[PDB]
Amino acid sequence: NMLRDLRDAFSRVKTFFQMKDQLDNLLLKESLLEDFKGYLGCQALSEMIQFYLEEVMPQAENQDPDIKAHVNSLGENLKTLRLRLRRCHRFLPCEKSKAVEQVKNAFNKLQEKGIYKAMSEFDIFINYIEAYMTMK
Amino acid sequence: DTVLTQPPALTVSPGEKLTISCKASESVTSRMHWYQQKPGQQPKLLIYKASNLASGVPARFSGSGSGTDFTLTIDPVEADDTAIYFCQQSWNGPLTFGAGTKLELKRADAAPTVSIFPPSTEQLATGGASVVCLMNNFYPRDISVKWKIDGTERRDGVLDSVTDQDSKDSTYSMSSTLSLTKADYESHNLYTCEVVHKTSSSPVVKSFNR
Amino acid sequence: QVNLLQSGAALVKPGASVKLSCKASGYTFTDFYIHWVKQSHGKSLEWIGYINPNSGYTNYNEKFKNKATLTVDKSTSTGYMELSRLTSEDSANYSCTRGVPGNNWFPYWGQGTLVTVSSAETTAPSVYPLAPGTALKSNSMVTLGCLVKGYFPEPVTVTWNSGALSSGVHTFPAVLQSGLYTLTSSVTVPSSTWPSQTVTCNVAHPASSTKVDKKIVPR
Repeated sequence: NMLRDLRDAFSRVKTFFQMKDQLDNLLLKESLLEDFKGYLGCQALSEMIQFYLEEVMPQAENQDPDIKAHVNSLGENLKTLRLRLRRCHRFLPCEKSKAVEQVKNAFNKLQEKGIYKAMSEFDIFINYIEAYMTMK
Repeated sequence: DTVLTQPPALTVSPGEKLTISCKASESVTSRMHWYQQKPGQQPKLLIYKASNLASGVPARFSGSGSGTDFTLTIDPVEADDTAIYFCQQSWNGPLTFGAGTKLELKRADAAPTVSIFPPSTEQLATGGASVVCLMNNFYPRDISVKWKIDGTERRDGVLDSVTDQDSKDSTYSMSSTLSLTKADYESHNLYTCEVVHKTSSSPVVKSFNR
Repeated sequence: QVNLLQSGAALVKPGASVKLSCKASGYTFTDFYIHWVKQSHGKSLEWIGYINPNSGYTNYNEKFKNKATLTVDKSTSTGYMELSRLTSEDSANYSCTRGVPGNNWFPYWGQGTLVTVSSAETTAPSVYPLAPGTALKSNSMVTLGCLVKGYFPEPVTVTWNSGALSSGVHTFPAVLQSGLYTLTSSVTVPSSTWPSQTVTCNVAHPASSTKVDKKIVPR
């Protein structure tokens, strides 16, 4: 898989964004994975990649000068994974998602704690992406 | 939402150490910031992420804390630090600010310079009359004024306003305007402005005769 | 060289909408977020929300979601905020600020835009002199002034001798009565210098485009 590269890059930022004794309120819920696997799955996934690339990661990079390059590295890897599909097979037949909107609104309400929460759940994100592809 | 609680007002003298507390209703980890807003100006960032000094800000300013308890410290404080200080958090949405802490600079007591002014002929030719009484450069802030017309107190038609503490001499000034019709004004003779301030045991009196 | 230039003060009627702008310069516009803040007279600061110029993505304070709409014009480095269904509660000073993405704190602010929500039309002020009734020999200093009466809306600006005289000046906060504002401004000078040396207040009420001078002379 080309996900190993993405998972490698994420292992490098995992520790930084991981947070303690929080009542583990999951941001990337089952509904999102359900959306990824449904009729508008392609659109939900493309929107989530866009959201991470344009709204999450650039904010994540500014949390600490020492984590910046590694966040940017993860971003490049995500952009690559994108192109890989975005310009090839049936993995992105599309050019909305209730679940995704819910994620953005929850993220917004969490503000900066939201940046850390979204980054720490990136492994869950890759898993949902994997779940998506393992279904085509 | 995260509520930030900071004291409404504090008084301190130049040269001393001043600390302002800000308490959040829930943890904001290290994301507490401070602003200084002087009268007539937009807020200026002083401290970010609890203890980092914003560029251009003097080293007399520092901050500390994490979680729910934070403190802004100005050491030594000086006369032009009179302003309102705000704490603000960014860890939780929405971003929220404390209600502001107004900082007063203590100085030696200073008596008001009192001046009374009759209505202008320009205004009179208009049917209206405003009498003005000024109490300039005093300290402490508490002060009161009483208008007397031919010895009778006039409580109606009076509006006052006080300036913000001066950044240089740390005093306040107050203006009191007595509004009355031209007819009213021309039916009396002695106009008096009486001022009560801790700098004098008896009232300061200024008058004119129409 | 970072600068946020806001559009002009606005007197608007209840129920209408108004669109404010914030023109950015001195930095790469798409590298930073534009935030909007509200400060009502009385001074409490409230955050309205932000917009990421690169994508248009927004984050609104729930309290302003039905009141404000943020937009950007990447091509002109300009951010906008439209306030709708205006009420007197929306009268305030609105400011745009620049934020590093992910660092929601504000080192740079626009100059602010004052929004006044009212059915009333502008009224220019009448300017009256404040000069001593009598007994001008008992003091080394003399205090003179100007009464700026009956204007709307705020603000007015007062200077002395075209700005050349700033020492000893006190311009007091305006007071509101029956829908009109009134304020006084005084200046204190050595009594041996007046009236030989002139003392004139210069009053400007931008909303009515009025500029007036009132030379203070002995009664």
